Amino acid sequence: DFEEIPEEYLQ
Amino acid sequence: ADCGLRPLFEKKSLEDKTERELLESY
Amino acid sequence: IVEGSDAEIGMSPWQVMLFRKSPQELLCGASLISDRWVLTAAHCLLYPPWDKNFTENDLLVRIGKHSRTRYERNIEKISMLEKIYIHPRYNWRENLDRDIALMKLKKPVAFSDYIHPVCLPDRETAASLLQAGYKGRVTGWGNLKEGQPSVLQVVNLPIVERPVCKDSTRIRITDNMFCAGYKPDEGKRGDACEGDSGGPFVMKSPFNNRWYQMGIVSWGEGCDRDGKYGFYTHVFRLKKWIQKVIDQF
Ligand SMILES: Cc1cc(OCC2(CONC(=N)N)CC2)cc(OS(=O)(=O)c2ccccc2S(C)(=O)=O)c1
Repeated sequence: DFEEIPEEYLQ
Repeated sequence: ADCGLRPLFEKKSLEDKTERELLESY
Repeated sequence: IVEGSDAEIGMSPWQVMLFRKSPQELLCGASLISDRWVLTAAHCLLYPPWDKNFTENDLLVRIGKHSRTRYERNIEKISMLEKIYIHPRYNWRENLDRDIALMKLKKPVAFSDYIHPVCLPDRETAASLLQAGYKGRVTGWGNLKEGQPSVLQVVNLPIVERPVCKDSTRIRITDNMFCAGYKPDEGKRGDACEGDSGGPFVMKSPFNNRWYQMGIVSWGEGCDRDGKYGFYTHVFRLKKWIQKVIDQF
């Protein structure tokens, strides 16, 4: 459902 | 200090579609 | 939000989304009260009866959003928390009394059309406005039914008399909450629902035309059940703790 966010953020 | 003043409404003097319902209740 | 409509773009620019990193999922709503502080419901972060206990690194705050699921490129900003403060006397064991927490952003967010803090209330705004009959506005991306919206939802709800809030439930009500909602007879509906917790209840002052946040979406039984009401953390009663936290850290 959720669109993947920039991995810069998931760091 | 600018708090609670919306760029796209109060700042332009635009009302949203339902805010009158709030104010009419006060 | 049950029986609300789609928000207008820019309509709630303080509305923040609490977002789990993995699984990537909407945790809660929340609000932008400065460029570095977000205010939410403490039970969003810490609720032992459900083995819920998130920390700073469990979480992302997304600000500027309108769409629930899209990543809104050039519009939203996603930040990490530096610190999380839960009220020392939040009461999760019994009635969610003092359901309030502050989150410190790791770096300050910049304001734009879509991102702007709400005001926190002073004594005499609180006195003037927190009255039965006065409507406030709740917003969120939670369920539509006790399924989920594409776009931020909004609804306007009247404050309900203290005695009426007490006879609507078995749970012990305290001076740190108030309840909002239509009586079964008034023939209008609306309520927060799962996923809306932590969200802003706000009111526009007629005196200066600013939007103040008087409530945090806290608790309620079912969603939009007749004869039941939503309950909101009473933000002014707990501003003393807020001021403290903010100007200590
Ligand atoms: C955390 C939470 C949120 C909640 O509501 C979540 C909401 C907001 O409130 N609900 C509504 N306004 N409809 C997002 C929907 C409802 C909850 O259960 S309880 O209230 O019965 C409640 C309240 C206090 C103590 C015990 C219980 S209980 C009966 O154990 O589950 C609990």
